[PDB]
Amino acid sequence: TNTLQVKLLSKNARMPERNHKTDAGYDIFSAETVVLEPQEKAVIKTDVAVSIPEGYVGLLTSRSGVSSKTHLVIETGKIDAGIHGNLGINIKNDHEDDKMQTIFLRNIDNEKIFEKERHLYKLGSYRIEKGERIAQLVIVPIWTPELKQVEEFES
Amino acid sequence: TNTLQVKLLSKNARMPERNHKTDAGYDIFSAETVVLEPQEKAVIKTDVAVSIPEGYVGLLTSRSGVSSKTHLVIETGKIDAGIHGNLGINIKNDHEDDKMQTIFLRNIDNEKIFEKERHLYKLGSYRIEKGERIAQLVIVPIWTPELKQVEEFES
Amino acid sequence: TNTLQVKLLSKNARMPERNHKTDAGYDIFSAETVVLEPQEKAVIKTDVAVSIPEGYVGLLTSRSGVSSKTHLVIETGKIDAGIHGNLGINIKNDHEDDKMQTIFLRNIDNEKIFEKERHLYKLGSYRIEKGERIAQLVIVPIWTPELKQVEEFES
Ligand code: NI
Ligand code: NI
Ligand code: NI
Ligand code: NI
Repeated sequence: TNTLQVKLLSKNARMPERNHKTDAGYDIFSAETVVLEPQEKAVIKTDVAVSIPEGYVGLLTSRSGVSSKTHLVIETGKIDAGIHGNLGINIKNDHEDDKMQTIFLRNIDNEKIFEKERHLYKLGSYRIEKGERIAQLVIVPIWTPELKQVEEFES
Repeated sequence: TNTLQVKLLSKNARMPERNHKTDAGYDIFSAETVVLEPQEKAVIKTDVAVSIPEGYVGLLTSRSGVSSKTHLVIETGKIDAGIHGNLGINIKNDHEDDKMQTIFLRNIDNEKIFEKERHLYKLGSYRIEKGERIAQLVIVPIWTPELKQVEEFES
Repeated sequence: TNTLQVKLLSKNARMPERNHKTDAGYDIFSAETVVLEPQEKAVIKTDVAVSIPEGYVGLLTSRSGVSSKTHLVIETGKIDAGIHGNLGINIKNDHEDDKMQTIFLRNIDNEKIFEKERHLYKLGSYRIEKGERIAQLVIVPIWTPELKQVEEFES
């Protein structure tokens, strides 16, 4: 009634946390380092499993800060009571492929990351780190009626 | 209380179905064949009508499989109690227009469809078939308070 | 119980309104004129503040008409009980940058706006006006359980 079952699949997974008694969602962390070049799609593994009860739906959705600063687009996933296992972040680096090159990757804050080893990246590329806040989980009550076909509507 | 009114506008419409007693959503099928080239927007007709009651909101949203595999982006529609009639899938083929050509279209599983008649398509194009699972419907309770203007907030 | 606290930060802000007793959402208006060229991201200020209670989450999401007609993509924001202040519309002009030019901007209805003063714009650019319906607010009950780590799931 007042508890949610959470399972960690690997050592690299972090426990989802509710920062404040007013923060409606739960912070979801990445369990792998992914380099996403322009227009690239990926399903980023969190290595976290949830057992949501019946009559409820989970919303694995993007953070307001990351989505506004970066070209990283997270398609909101619907977490049912039936689907157990590794939760994937449905993501796409929506930055355009302009065929231009740069020597800097960008973090989830759109800031240039200065690495010691010099490499050539395609412009607009992003990098996501381990245990990094990229998405959040939102559980909302869901209404299930048994639908019947009608020729016309009434009240 | 435990029933939803569903209307089929044409012979090409399919009845929305809840596969399992745990599947929180209802599978929504396409009622037309649409070829979407890169960057193209469309409102795909389902020929299905719903009569959602007051205090509830419908969410016509993308499937996890289709949205992760293909460049097809479905903007989640909000189905009110007032709007009756043909439900449209707000979609966009988000694949970039690179001016390149191919002889293969791609299905909702991103697989190459091998057609007998040879044709030239623009690279990144998709095709959606009749009675094909592209989206799903999610009904959630909605809270309506009568808002009042205040100069400062209190409790 | 049946009231929502709404605050207007400036003279350019408009009060969110529920048109009909069946319209599940509240119309959100822009408080500034923004010209968005292809691929450009912005946080459009509404100058409106809300005090959503605990156990509820706000959904600042796009309108069905605007999102289907224009290349303007609004990333749905989650409005918590803790975050008070100016609500920002997380937007991106998803139109491709084809390096082509036109002398017409486009409104939220994708129509060409004919201005007296002749100017050169980049093709696919949009303009948003003051007190213009671009987004809507949807408040949904949110379930908060205290999560506990388990090795395996049970019932
Ligand atoms: Ni959503
Ligand atoms: Ni795009
Ligand atoms: Ni949504
Ligand atoms: Ni949403």
